[PDB]
Amino acid sequence: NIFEMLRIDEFNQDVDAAVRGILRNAKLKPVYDSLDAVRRAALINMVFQMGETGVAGFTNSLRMLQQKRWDEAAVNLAKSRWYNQTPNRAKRVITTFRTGTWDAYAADEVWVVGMGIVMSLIVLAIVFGNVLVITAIAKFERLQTVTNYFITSLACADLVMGLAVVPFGAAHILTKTWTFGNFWCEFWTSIDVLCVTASIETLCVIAVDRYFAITSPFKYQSLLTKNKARVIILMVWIVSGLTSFLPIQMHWYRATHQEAINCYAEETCCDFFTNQAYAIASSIVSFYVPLVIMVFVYSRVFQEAKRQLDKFALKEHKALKTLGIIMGTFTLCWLPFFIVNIVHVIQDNLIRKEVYILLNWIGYVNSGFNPLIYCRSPDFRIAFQELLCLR
Amino acid sequence: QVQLQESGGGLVQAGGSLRLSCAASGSIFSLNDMGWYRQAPGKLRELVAAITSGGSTKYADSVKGRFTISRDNAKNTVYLQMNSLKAEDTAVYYCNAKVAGTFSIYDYWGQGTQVTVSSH
Ligand SMILES: CC(C)CCC[C@@H](C)[C@H]1CC[C@H]2[C@@H]3CC=C4C[C@@H](O)CC[C@]4(C)[C@H]3CC[C@]12C
Ligand SMILES: CC(C)NC[C@H](O)COc1cccc2[nH]c3ccccc3c12
Repeated sequence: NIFEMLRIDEFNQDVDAAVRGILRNAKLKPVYDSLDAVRRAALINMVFQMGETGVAGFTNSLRMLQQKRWDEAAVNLAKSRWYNQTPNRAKRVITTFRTGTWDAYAADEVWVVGMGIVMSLIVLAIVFGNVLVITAIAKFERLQTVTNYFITSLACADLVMGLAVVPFGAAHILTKTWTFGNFWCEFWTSIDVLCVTASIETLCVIAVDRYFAITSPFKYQSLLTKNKARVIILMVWIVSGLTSFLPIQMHWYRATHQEAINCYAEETCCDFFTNQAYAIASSIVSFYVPLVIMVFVYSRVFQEAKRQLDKFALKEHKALKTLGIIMGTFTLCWLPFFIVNIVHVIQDNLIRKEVYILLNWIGYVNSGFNPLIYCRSPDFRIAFQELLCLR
Repeated sequence: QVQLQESGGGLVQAGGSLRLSCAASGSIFSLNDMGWYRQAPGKLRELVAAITSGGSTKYADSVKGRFTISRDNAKNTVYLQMNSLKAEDTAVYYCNAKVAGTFSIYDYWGQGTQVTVSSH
């Protein structure tokens, strides 16, 4: 049938016409009558792509296929303008001729399925992990601390990632294209920048909050009230939202080269082409600036914890270490991505696109690590056990 | 390293009045929720009055309208006005301090003052 074979590359009337064109041709009928049912469909794939006359141009290639010399015809089909025009399309056709199997199309199909299950588990781990953190604090009255309010704000940021960013960013790789329009493409990117910016800014608030707490008689009591804590959280999303949506919605990120304009007008293209000014400025504002002050402030918190230091003291000192892992994990998962943004813009085509996507997804997985780190604190660990295990 | 010290207890005739106070020292106090608990002879401890950080006061049905809880953040002391004392109010009153930490709220208690009501 080879209907799915052409469906995997980039309708019934064109297939029947190409089959009739091969039988009427006097240079394709002797070759078509000497190939197995698998290789016959690969021959029609070239006629439907190139043409009836273009396929007949390969006089040396069809002669090797007629002599059943697959290994010699594999190197002969790699020396043409068709093999250099589309390297991904030709390599699957040559492999189909050489092996006589669908291994070139099956391996590319199993990879989508196999990687699709993995990315679905990431979404499930992020959502289920963060919804557990939200529920544990919102239910138990003993976990109603100012830091947990910021943890709720941080878990909400990671929750939207696994509900609006990661799922739509996963279908963009599996389908190799974008099937949501340009309206949601500029919105999906806006949410992406927002949650990451709101995360590093929320962690920055925690570090400052823990410094005011450690300079207090209780050494661990936040000086903020319950109402003031919600005000800070509200102002964090307002500030981060202004440094995320406004640069995107007002089209301050757009590039100038023709490849970007053609991708902006294309509904099926959602590549985040940024200019040399926005890529550095936004990374500095939305990541680098809050990162430096977060490390600097929280390092002095650790310095005051060792300078002032019972059984209760170790429990709350480990809580500061728990927040130090949250800031450390968030750093060691987004820093390589934002380093590339500086590298990719300064020198074009120095970082591969696959590497850029990979490091971007390392930060996506970071949105599911925080609930597992909260299990270090027995206060969060028990609250999870009461909700899930004990029930 | 917080400290809770009650005061104002003692002996009082039935129907009289007493004013309990609890000095808190070791935290901010203005941000922590206070409360008063009492321990009757041969009975479990019972929450009778509790005031939040904002000022929301909660009382028990057995002491509703007769007791009145309040606090003074300038002196870091939570007060408990006890009016129309009955024989059932004869208990050891404890001062509770819910100081919030990093991830959880820690409950701290005072030594406890004893209030005895004689029905003579
Ligand atoms: C942006 C869309 C597509 C993602 C879904 C939005 C979700 C993640 C956000 C929107 C508003 C958020 C809620 C805002 C306020 C609170 C109050 C808090 O005491 C419990 C969490 C809760 C209830 C948040 C849960 C997560 C929430 C419902
Ligand atoms: C596929 C794309 C949409 N992935 C975006 C990243 O997850 C987050 O990117 C950022 C988050 C916060 C600030 C940012 N500044 C940038 C500058 C260039 C590229 C990304 C960012 C960026």
